[PDB]
Amino acid sequence: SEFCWLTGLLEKWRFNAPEGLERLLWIYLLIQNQYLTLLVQRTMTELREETEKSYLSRFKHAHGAGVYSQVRYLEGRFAPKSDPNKMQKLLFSVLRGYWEYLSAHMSMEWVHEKPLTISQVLDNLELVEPHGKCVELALVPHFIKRKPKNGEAYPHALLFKDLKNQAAILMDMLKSEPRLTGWIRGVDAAANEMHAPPELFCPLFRVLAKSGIAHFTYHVGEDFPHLISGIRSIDDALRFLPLRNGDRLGHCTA
Amino acid sequence: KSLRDQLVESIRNSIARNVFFVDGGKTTFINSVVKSLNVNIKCLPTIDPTKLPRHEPILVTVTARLNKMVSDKLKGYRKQKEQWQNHLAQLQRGLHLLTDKEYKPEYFSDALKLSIGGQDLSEIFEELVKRACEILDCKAILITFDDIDTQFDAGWDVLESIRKFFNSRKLVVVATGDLRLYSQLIRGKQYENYSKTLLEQEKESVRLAERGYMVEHLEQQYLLKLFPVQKRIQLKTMLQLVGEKGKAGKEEIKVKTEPSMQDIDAIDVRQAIGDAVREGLNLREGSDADMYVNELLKQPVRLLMQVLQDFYTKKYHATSSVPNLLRNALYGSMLSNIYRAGLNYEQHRFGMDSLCKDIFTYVKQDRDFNTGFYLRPQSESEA
Ligand SMILES: [Zn+2]
Repeated sequence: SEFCWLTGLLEKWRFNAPEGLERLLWIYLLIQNQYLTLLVQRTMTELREETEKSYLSRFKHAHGAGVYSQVRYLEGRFAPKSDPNKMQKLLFSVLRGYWEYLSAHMSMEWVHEKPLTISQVLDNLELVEPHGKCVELALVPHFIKRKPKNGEAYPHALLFKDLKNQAAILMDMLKSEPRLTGWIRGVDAAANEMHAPPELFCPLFRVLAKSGIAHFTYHVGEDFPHLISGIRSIDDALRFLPLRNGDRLGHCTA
Repeated sequence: KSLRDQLVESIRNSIARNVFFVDGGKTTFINSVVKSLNVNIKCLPTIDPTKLPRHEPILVTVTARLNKMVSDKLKGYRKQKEQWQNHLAQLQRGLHLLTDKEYKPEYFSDALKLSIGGQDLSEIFEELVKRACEILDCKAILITFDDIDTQFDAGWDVLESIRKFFNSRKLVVVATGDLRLYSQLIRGKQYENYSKTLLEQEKESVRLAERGYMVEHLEQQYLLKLFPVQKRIQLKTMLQLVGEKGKAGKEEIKVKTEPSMQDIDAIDVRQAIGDAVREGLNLREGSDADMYVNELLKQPVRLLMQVLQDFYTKKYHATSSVPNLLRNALYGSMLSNIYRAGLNYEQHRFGMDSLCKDIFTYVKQDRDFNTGFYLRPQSESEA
């Protein structure tokens, strides 16, 4: 819509423009710019992304303008929610978006043409096969590390409370529907590093692995007090996290 | 015994509502019955409704026992398994209908998925039983439910489980208890259907009356359908199982009185009772003592067995007074009976003082006033 509108406006102003409207256009464009800069340099708005519209958009962009998907393998990273209900809502949104994306390109017996539950969605999806025409999704929950609080039994105790909560939620969905494991492939711990050192997560990663989480990821080396500090972070992550062959770390800028 | 056998025959010629009922011990008889069936019908572990958390549906309980039976008959020796989980998941998903205190709209489109139209949990259950008997190669399933004397309220719930889910020809119900409580509970929540303002406003004899007539008629008619009389069981009582005054005695019972009791010292049952009374009653062997013991052979088997098991137990203990060893037994037998009688409770205040006042209280409560001091167990109340 904006594309068409600005196109028409510019066409009408091909030779000249009313200065008042034109001042309106500077101000509009500028406001856009600074708001955008603020945003990039940076919750409810993200929650508004919890419809099968944003993810379908993501998928259509990932696919090129052609019949074959421009990308092959996509990683779908999502923030875990402390509510089982919010968790499942997000998951169903993502899955339905992916199914609709694939449907928009392939014709086949979809069992549930209008699925409504994650179970139905997986029922649709399992009939899909890796030809490569469309994108192949892999999903990963974020772990956000917050600065430790003033008073607690041990460092990052409360943050660990929250993270175990999210993890219990996740493993219990895994139990209820084991089929998702073909889709929730790995878990990643992101966010500013100094707020928590990695070891806080090794038991978390271990229990998740036993839950059935293949793959693990953890941001490192990105930001740090001293380059030596970043290097130490990275190596300790190596020697502590339950990372197997082929796992992937992240930035490691140190 | 014989009763359970006729019952076995009756349910057997039923697969050829579908709910047998047993009036009334009760649990022992039902357990024996289930053992009897071990014409292929598969039994369920007995359902003790009173022994269930306040939040379960009879249907979920049934589904759980069915799950175990199907799965283990399945681990014995596939796609039947695979087919079963489909029904299981359908049940899980449609399960909310019962629990939900409100309708969530999302359940609507849920009901819009796919043979009657909707998400009938009862039909889902019927395909469930279809699969179950198809896999177990049995003609039907018996659902065996315990009396709800300890909680007569949960029973209602089993009643609706029956009505809404068990209107199938491959399932048969075995209920147990006293239909009087059934009547009350069904009535009680019949009354609960009215509008509070309605009765709050129409508190006059006339309208009270016709609504009572309506509720009572509906209770009667609904009990008719739920417990059709033909398949109800009256059951034989202990005294009915024992000669009234010796001119009877199909299947002598005989009880153990001494630890040795090598099956030849069994002092009848009627005779043991008569000895216990007469000697503890210093009662002679006349007609009233007989009829006294007849009004003893009524008492529920648990009470009588305890009262006649503590009798000879303590007699043997003391022998390595009959009236006091027996009095202590009667005390335990009727304590809450005596307790609600409002009579002397402490045992340190027996004397003969309290006895006269307590006899006065008994005679006044029995009205009588003519032969009350006879203390005849002739009153209408078993208390
Ligand atoms: Zn990053």
